[PDB]
Amino acid sequence: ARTFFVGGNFKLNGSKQSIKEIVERLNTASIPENVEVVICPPATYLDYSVSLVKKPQVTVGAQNAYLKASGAFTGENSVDQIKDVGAKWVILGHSERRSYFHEDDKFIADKTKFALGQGVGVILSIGETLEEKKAGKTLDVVERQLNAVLEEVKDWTNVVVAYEPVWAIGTGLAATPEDAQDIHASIRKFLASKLGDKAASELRILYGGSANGSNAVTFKDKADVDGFLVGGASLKPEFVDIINSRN
Amino acid sequence: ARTFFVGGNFKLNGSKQSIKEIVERLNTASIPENVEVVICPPATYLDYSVSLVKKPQVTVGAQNAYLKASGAFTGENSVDQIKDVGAKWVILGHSERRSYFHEDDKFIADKTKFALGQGVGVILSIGETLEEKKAGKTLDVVERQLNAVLEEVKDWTNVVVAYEPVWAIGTGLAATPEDAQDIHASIRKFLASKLGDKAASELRILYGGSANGSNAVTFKDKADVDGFLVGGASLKPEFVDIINSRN
Ligand code: NA
Repeated sequence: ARTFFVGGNFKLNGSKQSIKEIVERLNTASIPENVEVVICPPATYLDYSVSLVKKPQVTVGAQNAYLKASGAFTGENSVDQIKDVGAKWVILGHSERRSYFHEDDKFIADKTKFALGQGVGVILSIGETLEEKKAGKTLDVVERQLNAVLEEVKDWTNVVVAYEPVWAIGTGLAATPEDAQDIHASIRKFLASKLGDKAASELRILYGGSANGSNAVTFKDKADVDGFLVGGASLKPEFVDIINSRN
Repeated sequence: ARTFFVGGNFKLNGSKQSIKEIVERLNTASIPENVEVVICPPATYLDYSVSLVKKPQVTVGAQNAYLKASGAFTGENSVDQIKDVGAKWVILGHSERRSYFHEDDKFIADKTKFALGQGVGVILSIGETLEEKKAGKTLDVVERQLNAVLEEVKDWTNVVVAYEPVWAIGTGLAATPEDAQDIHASIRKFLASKLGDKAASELRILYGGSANGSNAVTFKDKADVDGFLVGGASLKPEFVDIINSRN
């Protein structure tokens, strides 16, 4: 069975004190043995975050990295420096980077191949805009973004896909569980045609976009929804309730 | 007179072991009483670097930051998070960001205004390419880049300017101290016309080309060269010789 996966994207938020609060809560509150939790703080706090974790269910991820490990790339993060301080994952292709930071499908693909090759897992984000959805192109869009990665990446063992409707980000407007389920099923079937049935059956496809403590349990029986990429709620006590939503 | 300023841009290079050797070496080194040294490691190592610093003349800086302090900006660094960990500076407008990551002139200006308003110093990078130099565009380029910042910020008390002869990178040209002095003098004179004579006479203008332990001394008597923004030599023992180059 696909292990339930809950990622926490802090985005540009946090401090040493607030993150110490977040990690101590995870360390001391009841969470399942049967869960894979990955908290993704700002790069400034990756080292400190890893240093605080006291549950094996919880590891730390970066929110972005470059497609080279070293060199004259002032301002970038490196998967090697992520590993050096003990983190194990990176988010690649978040809509905020695709939209505001010029990261096209191929850049995301090249970064994904590179990260995986350096032994870092990838939380790969995909998702359609409200105009694209209204146009009926949700599947065409996520297939396109996935196709770019499929071009470069043959082995998805250490990839987790985060499907995030762009209009669902920061607006409080979550996809319905039925809709996310139908979409995840479609995505899984498309990936089966490329990666094969077994790989598609093992790949976690997460839902992201206004996921929170109240609505996480509404997704509990959606078979193709394997977890969440949590945004704002990952900074809050209810992140624990999301983690336990399939308890 | 203007205080000698030496910044060390690590770029995408470093590990916790490098950081320890580099900072402990600075801690016990004999350097001038009044030099101002800023080491700028990957964001991943900002926290750890500040924790190891004991030299009063040494502070820690980031290599880039966004133009807001918090929010839904996955993958970015924040000046408030830089401050939280005890760092004090940020490099903005490095040629590697202007080129590879499409950071436009106003983007740099908006970041500069924002960082200074948050109480973080700015190492403001400017510089023209080989193509621009060969077209006689050197001052048009730097004045454009500086004008964009001046549109947003006129109090440059907490700014140092780093001139990068991008035209000397890999091109088979070398920028000489004489070249540095001439361009710096022109830059200072332009900025006097915008900021006033007193501000311009206090502003540090750093040579941000290839400087090392061997050649840093050849800039020692150039009146308008007030220090360095050093690249690869930041990670090496000779970073100390650069700091001591005007003894
Ligand atoms: Na997210």
